[PDB]
Amino acid sequence: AERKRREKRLEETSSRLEALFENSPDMIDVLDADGTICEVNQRFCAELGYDESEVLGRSIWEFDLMFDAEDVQTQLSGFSVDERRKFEGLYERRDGSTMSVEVHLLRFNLEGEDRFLAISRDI
Amino acid sequence: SNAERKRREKRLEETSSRLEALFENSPDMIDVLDADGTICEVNQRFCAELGYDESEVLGRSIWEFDLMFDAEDVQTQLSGFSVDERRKFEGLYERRDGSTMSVEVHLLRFNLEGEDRFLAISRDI
Ligand SMILES: O=Cc1c[nH]c2ccccc12
Ligand SMILES: O=Cc1c[nH]c2ccccc12
Ligand SMILES: [Mg+2]
Ligand SMILES: [Mg+2]
Repeated sequence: AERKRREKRLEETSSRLEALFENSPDMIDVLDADGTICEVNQRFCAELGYDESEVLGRSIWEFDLMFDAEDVQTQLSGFSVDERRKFEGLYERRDGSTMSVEVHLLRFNLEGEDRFLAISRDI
Repeated sequence: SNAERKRREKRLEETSSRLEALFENSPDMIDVLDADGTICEVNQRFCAELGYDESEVLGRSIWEFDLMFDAEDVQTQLSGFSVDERRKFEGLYERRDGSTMSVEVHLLRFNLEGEDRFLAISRDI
C-alpha cells in the first residue's frame, strides 16, 4: 500500500508537470554546452513543423538561421551560471518558412549538469 | 523483480524531478489561474521577480498584482478564451517593494489534468 501510494502520487505530480511543459504557449528547449538539444516541448516542435525525433539530439544552429555553430559556441560560452539574456533568432520550419523569435536564454544547473534553458516567443 | 521495479520507480522520479526544475528555473515567470482569475500555482521565477513568498501569492487574484487590470478586466479577458486559445497582451506587475515591471503575458486556456485552467508566461519588457 505504501509502495502503490508513492507510485500513484509520483505519477500524478509528474503528469501535471509534463502538461505544464508540453503545453506552454511558448517554445522551450534545453541545450548542453555543445549546443546539442537535450529536451524540447511539444510547442517548439509544433511551431516549427518537426517531430521531436527530428529535433532531440540535433544542434541548435541547424534550426536558427541567425547562428552558425561557431556563433552558438560563442553565445553559450560567455554565460555565467544563472545568467539570463534575451536576443533575436530566426527559426527555419520544416517547410522552409521562417519564424522571427525573441529567445530568453538561461545558463543553469540541471540534474547536476551544465545546461541552458531557452524560451522562444514569436515576435 | 523488486530490483527491476526499483529501477523503474527511480527513472520515473528522475523524470518528474527534471520537469520540476524546468518549471521552477524558467527564465520567464509562470502562473496558473482558474477561470475566476485565482492563482492556483506559480513558479519560483514569478515569486522571485515580484519579491513575494509563494504563500503571499497562492489563492490571491491576479488583478491584485497587475496594475493594468482590475477584477472586471481580468474576468472579461479570461471569459473570451476558447479552450486551447492563446493571446499575447501587456500587463504591469507591482512588486512587493512597489516598483513596477512591464510584461508581455502569453496566456493559454487549456485542460490541465481535467480542470479548466489558464497558463500565463510573463516576459519582462
Ligand atoms: O536555445 C535556443 C536558441 C535559439 N537560438 C540560439 C542561439 C544561441 C544559443 C541558443 C539558441
Ligand atoms: O496570468 C497572468 C496575468 C497577468 N495579467 C493578466 C491579465 C488578465 C489575465 C491574466 C493575467
Ligand atoms: Mg521530450
Ligand atoms: Mg475595464
